Amino acid sequence: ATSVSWKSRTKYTVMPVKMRKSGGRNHTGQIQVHGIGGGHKQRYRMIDFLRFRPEHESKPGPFEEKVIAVRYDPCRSADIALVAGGNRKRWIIATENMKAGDTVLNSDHIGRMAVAAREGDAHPLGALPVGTLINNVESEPGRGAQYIRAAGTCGVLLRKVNGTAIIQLPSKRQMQVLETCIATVGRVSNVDHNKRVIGKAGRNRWLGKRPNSGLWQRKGGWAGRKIRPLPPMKSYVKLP
Amino acid sequence: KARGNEYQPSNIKRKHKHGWVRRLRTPTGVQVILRRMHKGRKSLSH
Amino acid sequence: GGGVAHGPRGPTSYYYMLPMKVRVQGLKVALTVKLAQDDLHIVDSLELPTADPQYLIELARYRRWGDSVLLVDLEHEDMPQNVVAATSGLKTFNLVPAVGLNVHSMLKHQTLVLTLPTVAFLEEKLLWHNSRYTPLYPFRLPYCDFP
Amino acid sequence: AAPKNRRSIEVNRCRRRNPQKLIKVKNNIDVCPECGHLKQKHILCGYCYEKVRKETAEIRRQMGKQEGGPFRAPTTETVVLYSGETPSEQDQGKRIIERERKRPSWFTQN
RNA sequence: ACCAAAGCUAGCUCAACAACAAAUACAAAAAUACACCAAAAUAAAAUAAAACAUUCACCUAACAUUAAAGUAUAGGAGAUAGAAAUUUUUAUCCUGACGCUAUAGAGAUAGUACCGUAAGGGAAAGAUGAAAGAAUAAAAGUAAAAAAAAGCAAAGAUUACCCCUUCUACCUUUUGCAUAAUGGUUUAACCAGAAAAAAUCUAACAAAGAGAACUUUAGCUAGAUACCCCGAAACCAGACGAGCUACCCAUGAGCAGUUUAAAAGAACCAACUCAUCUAUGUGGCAAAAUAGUGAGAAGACUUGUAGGUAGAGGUGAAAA
RNA sequence: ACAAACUCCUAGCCCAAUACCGGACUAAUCUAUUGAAACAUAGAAGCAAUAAUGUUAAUAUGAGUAACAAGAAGCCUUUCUCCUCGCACACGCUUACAUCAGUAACUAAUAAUAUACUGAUAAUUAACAACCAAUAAACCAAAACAACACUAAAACGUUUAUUAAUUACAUUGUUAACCCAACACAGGAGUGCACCAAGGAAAGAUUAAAAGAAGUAAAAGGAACUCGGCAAACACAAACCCCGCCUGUUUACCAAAAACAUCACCUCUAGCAUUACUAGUAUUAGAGGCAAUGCCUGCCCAGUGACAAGUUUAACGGCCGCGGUACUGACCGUGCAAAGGUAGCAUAAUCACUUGUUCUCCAAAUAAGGACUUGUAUGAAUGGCCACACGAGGGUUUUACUGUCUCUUACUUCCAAUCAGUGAAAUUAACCUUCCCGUGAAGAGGCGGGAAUAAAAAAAUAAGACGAGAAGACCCUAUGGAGCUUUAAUUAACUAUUCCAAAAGUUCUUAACAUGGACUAGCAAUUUCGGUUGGGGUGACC
Ligand SMILES: [Mg+2]
Ligand SMILES: [Mg+2]
Ligand SMILES: [Mg+2]
Ligand SMILES: [Mg+2]
Ligand SMILES: [Mg+2]
Ligand SMILES: [Mg+2]
Ligand SMILES: [Mg+2]
Ligand SMILES: [Mg+2]
Ligand SMILES: [Mg+2]
Ligand SMILES: [Mg+2]
Ligand SMILES: [Mg+2]
Ligand SMILES: [Mg+2]
Ligand SMILES: [Mg+2]
Ligand SMILES: [Mg+2]
Ligand SMILES: [Mg+2]
Ligand SMILES: [Mg+2]
Ligand SMILES: [Mg+2]
Ligand SMILES: [Mg+2]
Ligand SMILES: [Mg+2]
Ligand SMILES: [Mg+2]
Ligand SMILES: [Mg+2]
Ligand SMILES: [Mg+2]
Ligand SMILES: [Mg+2]
Ligand SMILES: [Mg+2]
Ligand SMILES: [Mg+2]
Ligand SMILES: [Mg+2]
Ligand SMILES: [Mg+2]
Ligand SMILES: [Mg+2]
Ligand SMILES: [Mg+2]
Ligand SMILES: [Mg+2]
Ligand SMILES: [Mg+2]
Ligand SMILES: [Mg+2]
Ligand SMILES: [Mg+2]
Ligand SMILES: [Mg+2]
Ligand SMILES: [Mg+2]
Ligand SMILES: [Mg+2]
Ligand SMILES: [Mg+2]
Ligand SMILES: [Mg+2]
Ligand SMILES: [Mg+2]
Ligand SMILES: [Mg+2]
Ligand SMILES: [Mg+2]
Ligand SMILES: [Mg+2]
Ligand SMILES: [Mg+2]
Ligand SMILES: [Mg+2]
Ligand SMILES: [Mg+2]
Ligand SMILES: [Mg+2]
Ligand SMILES: [Mg+2]
Ligand SMILES: [Mg+2]
Ligand SMILES: [Mg+2]
Ligand SMILES: [Mg+2]
Ligand SMILES: [Mg+2]
Ligand SMILES: [Mg+2]
Ligand SMILES: [Mg+2]
Ligand SMILES: [Mg+2]
Ligand SMILES: [Mg+2]
Ligand SMILES: [Mg+2]
Ligand SMILES: [Mg+2]
Ligand SMILES: [Mg+2]
Ligand SMILES: [Mg+2]
Ligand SMILES: [Mg+2]
Ligand SMILES: [Mg+2]
Ligand SMILES: [Mg+2]
Ligand SMILES: [Mg+2]
Ligand SMILES: [Mg+2]
Ligand SMILES: [Mg+2]
Ligand SMILES: [Mg+2]
Ligand SMILES: [Mg+2]
Ligand SMILES: [Mg+2]
Ligand SMILES: [Mg+2]
Ligand SMILES: [Mg+2]
Ligand SMILES: [Mg+2]
Ligand SMILES: [Mg+2]
Ligand SMILES: [Mg+2]
Ligand SMILES: [Mg+2]
Ligand SMILES: [Mg+2]
Ligand SMILES: [Mg+2]
Ligand SMILES: [Mg+2]
Ligand SMILES: [Mg+2]
Ligand SMILES: [Mg+2]
Ligand SMILES: [Mg+2]
Ligand SMILES: [Mg+2]
Ligand SMILES: [Mg+2]
Ligand SMILES: [Mg+2]
Ligand SMILES: [Mg+2]
Ligand SMILES: [Mg+2]
Ligand SMILES: [Mg+2]
Ligand SMILES: [Mg+2]
Ligand SMILES: [Mg+2]
Ligand SMILES: [Mg+2]
Ligand SMILES: [Mg+2]
Ligand SMILES: [Mg+2]
Ligand SMILES: [Mg+2]
Ligand SMILES: [Mg+2]
Ligand SMILES: [Mg+2]
Ligand SMILES: [Zn+2]
Repeated sequence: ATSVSWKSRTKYTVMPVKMRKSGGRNHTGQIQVHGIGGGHKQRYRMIDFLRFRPEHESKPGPFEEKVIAVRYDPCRSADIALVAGGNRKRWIIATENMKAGDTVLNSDHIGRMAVAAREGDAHPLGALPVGTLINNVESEPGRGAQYIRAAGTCGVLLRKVNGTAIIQLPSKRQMQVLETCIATVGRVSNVDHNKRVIGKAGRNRWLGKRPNSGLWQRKGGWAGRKIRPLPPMKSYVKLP
Repeated sequence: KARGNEYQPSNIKRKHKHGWVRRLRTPTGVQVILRRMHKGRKSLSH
Repeated sequence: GGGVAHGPRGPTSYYYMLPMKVRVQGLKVALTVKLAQDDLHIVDSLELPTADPQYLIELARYRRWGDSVLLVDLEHEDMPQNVVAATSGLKTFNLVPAVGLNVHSMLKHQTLVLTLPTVAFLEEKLLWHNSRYTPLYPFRLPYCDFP
Repeated sequence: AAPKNRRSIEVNRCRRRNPQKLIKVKNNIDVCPECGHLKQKHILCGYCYEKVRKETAEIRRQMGKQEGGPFRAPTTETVVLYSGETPSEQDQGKRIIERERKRPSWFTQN
C-alpha cells in the first residue's frame, strides 16, 4: 500500500542517528534488488563531503581543523574521522595514515606556485602539483565529493588544460573537471579491506547479504572475457 | 504438520483488514458495502 | 429447487385472423341455423308496455321461447327506456346493439330475437360480400360507392 | 468386507428370534417368610437386607459420634443398646451405644 | 397397532394503470483540536467457422409499430453480418388471469440459522374447532405371526402350502450379455422434443386471392401437422485473501547446567526447535497423530505482537 | 411309436420383430357450452417414470454389530490406594462462572449428579492495567555482574530555554472449568515463577479362548534370519570405501539426499544524488558461473551467440581418419578439420558386451577393497585429480551383544468373549444364496448331466462372490485442455536502442520532457502440432 522513507532529517548532528533498513524493497514494498536484508542493526553517521565549507557565513577565509578521533563505520567500507574547529564538529572520510590529535587544512585558494600537501589536506584541483594522489573528488564545483570514496582507493591528477584539470578514476577512466573543484590529497583509510577473508557463510548474514538463488542458468552470449578499448574521457565542462 | 487450525484469532487484525473503515477507504471496498446492502445483509462489515 | 426444464414461457398471445369471407359466411350460417330450427323470432317496435322484468319472463313463457334469450337492436342510443331497464335487470335474457352480433353469443342463447330495422341492416351488410372486389387498401379510406 | 446384499426380513426374523436369543424363564423364584416379597432361592431377601442395612447405617452414625476423630477407634468390644435396656455383666467393660428405637423384633437380645 | 397420512391458507408469479432523541467513517454506532483534499486510460474471452489465426449477431444507445427486406450492400466473398430513401399507426377510458398452491410459486416465515478470515455462499419449515375463557387407519419400515430337504422364486396346476414339471433378473451397451460388462436398497414427490421455407391434410374465395405494402400460367389466404435432459478440464473480466505458509520491515523475548583461555556457524546434554528409523493407527485420538528412537541445542537459532508484497502476479539457500 | 409357431379340426375380434416412419384409441388436469356423484363434445397444455454413481424427504440392511466410560470402602465427604503440564499474566473467547431449584426427555458419546443440560435470581468495586505535551539547543564514545575490551559496531534520555487549560471525584478492562482444530478432540498454543504446599485418576461388572497390540524373562547356539544386523540387545566399540568439503536449507501431508546454499576462485555490466540500490561511489554495487583448502585448468574464433570486419571459450559448444611397415607400431603415405582429447583418473553412482581379468577377503562372494585397463559413449570452473575434519547420506568387513533365527515358550496389561447402558460406517436388482465335471461373451450358487441335502444361532479362518472403496493416474482415441522450450507460424503493448519527421533555434545544432512513422533486440502475446495402420511409436504409403 504505502511506506514512508527513513531519511528525514533536516539538521546536521554528529551524534549517530537511528536508521531503518529496507531489504531490497521499493516504496511499494516489492523486491527490486535481490539478496539484501537481515543485517546486524546499524546506526547511521552523517558525513560532510563538502570539505571547504565556511562555518560563519560572514568570514570567507580558509579553515584549520583538528582530528579528535578515528572510528569504524558500519555504513561505508572506509574509516571515518571526527574533525572539529570553531564551534563545529563533522564526520569526514579519513585519509590513510590520519591519527588522533592531528591537524587538517582546508582552502579554496589557488596560488600559481601550488602547494605540497599532507594527507589531511584539501585543496582546489588546480592548486595541486601534477603528480599528486587524490580521493573524494568533486564533480561540479560546490557540489560536494562523489567519486573515489571507497576503502583504500585513490585517484591521480594527470594534466591541466585551459584552467581545467584531468584526473584518473580508479577504473582508469579519465575525468575532465574545472580547476575550482576541491579534492583531498591521499589514500582513503584501511587499505587492507580488500584482503579480509570472510570465514563462514555467517559473516555474510552479518553484513546483510542473502544467499543467491538455486535456479540454474546457462551462461548467455553475454558471458566470456570481452576485451574493450577503454571508454573515452568524461567531460564535466560545458561549452559557452 | 497437522492443518485446519489456520485461523489464529486476533481482534486488531480482524478490524484492520475487514473493518468498516478499511472498506470505506477504497472505491472497491465501497462497492463491497454497496453490494452487501443491495443483498440486505444483517452485517455489512467486520 | 431447480429451474423448470421447459414449462410455460413469457406472456403468450394466440392471435390469428380468419379471412373475412369465412367470418361472414360463418355469421350467415348461424342466422340460417337459428331460422331453420324455429328458434329465431323477428320482432318489430320493441317498445315494452312496462319496465317490470316479470313481464319479460312471462312473455318468454307464454310464447314458449325456451330458456335463454338474446335481443338485438339497431343502435345503442336508440334503445327504448323500458326495454333497457327490464333487460338490464336479468341474467338469462340479454340485450345487445346490432353492431355486436356474433356467432359465439348466438350459440350461447337458445333463442335469438331481431328488430326489423336490424334485419334490414344485417341483410345488407352481409349480402354485400358476395359482390365485392378484393380490398385495395383498408376499407375505411375513400372508395367510389363504399363510404 | 462389505455385505453383498440387503438381508430379507425373513432371514432376520430367523436369526434374532432364535430360542437362544430369547430370555430364559427363571424357575428359582420364591417368597420370603417375613415380608412376603419375592427373592431368588440362593440370594438374600432384598427387602429384609434393606432394613438390616438402614439400621446398620444409623448405628454406625451414632458410633461415629461416640468417636472423636478419623483415626480414633475403640479397643473394647462394642455392644448396642435400645430404650429400656441395662448392660449385663458379660457385656460390661465394653463400649456402649444407646439408641431411641425400641429393640426391633428381628434383632435379638442374646 | 405403531411410524405415518390427509386438508387451504400464508404468500407469490406475470401484466395493465400510474416513532423520535442521542450515536455514528477512532478499531462505524466513542460529544470535543491544525487541515489537506481528491483522481482518471476501447470491454474481453468462452463460443461459431465441425481446426484455427481476418471475421462471430445479442451484450450501449435508444426507439418504437406495418412495410421497403433478409433486398442494396459487407464478408479467410466462407461462417455469417445487414441498412436507408420512401411509406403505415385514433383518443382516452375498461382490468385482469385456459398463472402457482407449502419439494410448487419469490431464495424468503430470511438474506435470517448455519458455512466462509474475507469477497461470497445460503437453508429448513405452517395445518382440529363457532369457541381449547370448551378436550383416513390406505407408501416403504416394522409389529400381530421365527424357520423345516430344491435352487431368478414364479408358472402349469392340484383335494392339498410345499413336494412334481417347465422356464438363463431388468435396463443400457454391443457382432454377441445369465454374464464374473454399466446402473439401481426400498417408498413418495419432483425430473427430459420446443420452430412452419418447401410440403401433405381440411376449408374460404377464385383468374385471381389476402382487413395496405405481397404473391399469382389454379392460384392465393387460414387452420392443423416439427426438431430433448444432466455432465468436463478450460478460457476472459472484476473483486476478495500474507490471522496458514514464502520472504522481508519494525518492536519485544528466551537459551540451564557440564567442558574448554573461548558464545569458537567447537564438544556433551536439558528446556526449546526440527522429523531420521521402526511399529501401531488407516471412517484414526489426529483430513498426517501416538510410543519408542533420533538430529540441532549462542546461532545462516528458535519464538511473541504488529505492518508490507496479490494471481498475466507475489515470494523462492529451485523442491516448477 | 414319440415328438414343433408347421398343417388340419371347432370358433374368432384373423398372422414376429431392434433404428427410423405411418395409423387408431385413451389416464390426469384446466377452459367453452352441456352435466349434476362419478359427465361429453370441442379447445388447450408445466399432458402420464421400473432405470440419469438423478435431486430432496423418509425409511430399512450392515447391526443391536464397531466403538465409547466411573480407583476402593464407608458414617456421605472420611479415610485409603496410586499417577504427576501446577498457579498467574498476555492474546483470544463471551456468561459457559456464582446461589437456589428441576431433571420424564433433551447436553455428557453411557449412568450416578451437574463446571458444561432447563428456570429463576444475583455478579467482577482501583492504588494494578488502558487513555494519557510540543518546539529549540547541547551531548563521537555499546549491551555482555562491566574494570575494560571484541567485531558483526549495537534497543532504550537527561538537562538548560520558551509556552503548556489548573480546579475532590473522568471514562474504560476486572467472573470462568475458557482459546484455534465440525466434538466436553491422546493434537496447536507466547511469558513469569514452581516441582510440590499445588493438580489429578490408568479398571462399568465379570470371565480368563484364539487371533492382534505393548512389555518382561529364557536352556544350548550367537546373524545360521533377511533385500539389508530392520527391530531387539547384560552390547554401545573399531576399520575400509563412493559422494558431498564443513554448521546450514528444501518437496506443510509418500523423497532429507550425493540436490540447493556456502567460505573461496573467476566472467561479465555499470563514472553517478533525493523513496529501492544508497543518504552508497569501482578495495564499491548489481546480473551470474563453479564450490573451501592443496596440485592443476591443455588445444580450439570455423558455426550460433554476444560485444563494440576484428575480438572473445573461467560464452553456447567442439576436441579424427584410412591403410603400410621393427605380435605390435617409435616411424611412413595420403585425406579431411576451427582444433584433432592433454594432465590426470579409470569396468566407475559412467550405453552395451558384463558375472571383464586377476589378487586379497570367506568353508564357499554376481558383494567389498587393490590392481591391470582404448572409457572407442572418461576428462579438467557444465571443473579433473589426491587429503584432513565432518554426515540420522549410500555401501563392505571385524569385535561384542542378543528370541532376528535353528525353534519356539511362560506370564502380565490393552483389546478379547459373557452381563448392563448408549449406538455409527462403506455397502446392498431381487435372492428360497451347495459341490463336481461339461457348456457358455472363451474362469457358473443360478445353464446341461450327475451328486449331496431337517431347521435355525454363537464362535473362528480368509479360498471364492472376477469382494468393498475411487466413471484406470498405464495404454490409445477426441480436428478436448493446459504447463514448459525453441530455428513452429503469425506478431502488439512495454522496456531499451538507432533513424526520419515534428518542435525550438541557427545559418548545421538538441537540455530535459514529448508525439507520428520506421528499424534492432530483449522480455513477451495468439494458435496448432495431418491420416492410414492386425494397439500406438519407428519404418513405409497417401
Ligand atoms: Mg551497506
Ligand atoms: Mg554468487
Ligand atoms: Mg547455482
Ligand atoms: Mg476451516
Ligand atoms: Mg422455483
Ligand atoms: Mg471453433
Ligand atoms: Mg460442434
Ligand atoms: Mg481445438
Ligand atoms: Mg464478442
Ligand atoms: Mg419454498
Ligand atoms: Mg463467522
Ligand atoms: Mg404398510
Ligand atoms: Mg421346487
Ligand atoms: Mg445367452
Ligand atoms: Mg444402465
Ligand atoms: Mg465388446
Ligand atoms: Mg464373462
Ligand atoms: Mg468392470
Ligand atoms: Mg463400460
Ligand atoms: Mg452397484
Ligand atoms: Mg408454409
Ligand atoms: Mg391446389
Ligand atoms: Mg482462444
Ligand atoms: Mg479452444
Ligand atoms: Mg499483513
Ligand atoms: Mg504475517
Ligand atoms: Mg549454554
Ligand atoms: Mg555448537
Ligand atoms: Mg520398544
Ligand atoms: Mg546431540
Ligand atoms: Mg555434532
Ligand atoms: Mg528458506
Ligand atoms: Mg531441479
Ligand atoms: Mg522436475
Ligand atoms: Mg404332436
Ligand atoms: Mg409386423
Ligand atoms: Mg412432465
Ligand atoms: Mg415414482
Ligand atoms: Mg457406488
Ligand atoms: Mg432412481
Ligand atoms: Mg438397524
Ligand atoms: Mg458381524
Ligand atoms: Mg467390542
Ligand atoms: Mg476410569
Ligand atoms: Mg484477557
Ligand atoms: Mg443423557
Ligand atoms: Mg479491552
Ligand atoms: Mg484483555
Ligand atoms: Mg481471571
Ligand atoms: Mg478435525
Ligand atoms: Mg472396560
Ligand atoms: Mg493372546
Ligand atoms: Mg511378544
Ligand atoms: Mg528382553
Ligand atoms: Mg536364548
Ligand atoms: Mg545370510
Ligand atoms: Mg537364507
Ligand atoms: Mg550379506
Ligand atoms: Mg538398529
Ligand atoms: Mg562401488
Ligand atoms: Mg552435506
Ligand atoms: Mg550447528
Ligand atoms: Mg520444512
Ligand atoms: Mg515430504
Ligand atoms: Mg520424510
Ligand atoms: Mg552442489
Ligand atoms: Mg572488473
Ligand atoms: Mg576444487
Ligand atoms: Mg578448459
Ligand atoms: Mg590418455
Ligand atoms: Mg558400464
Ligand atoms: Mg567424452
Ligand atoms: Mg563450458
Ligand atoms: Mg561431462
Ligand atoms: Mg574443516
Ligand atoms: Mg548436516
Ligand atoms: Mg557415515
Ligand atoms: Mg452389549
Ligand atoms: Mg439354502
Ligand atoms: Mg468352450
Ligand atoms: Mg466351469
Ligand atoms: Mg464378534
Ligand atoms: Mg474370503
Ligand atoms: Mg453372481
Ligand atoms: Mg480377485
Ligand atoms: Mg474410463
Ligand atoms: Mg491427445
Ligand atoms: Mg485441439
Ligand atoms: Mg483472438
Ligand atoms: Mg500424428
Ligand atoms: Mg492415428
Ligand atoms: Mg503397428
Ligand atoms: Mg493386434
Ligand atoms: Mg514416420
Ligand atoms: Zn424378606
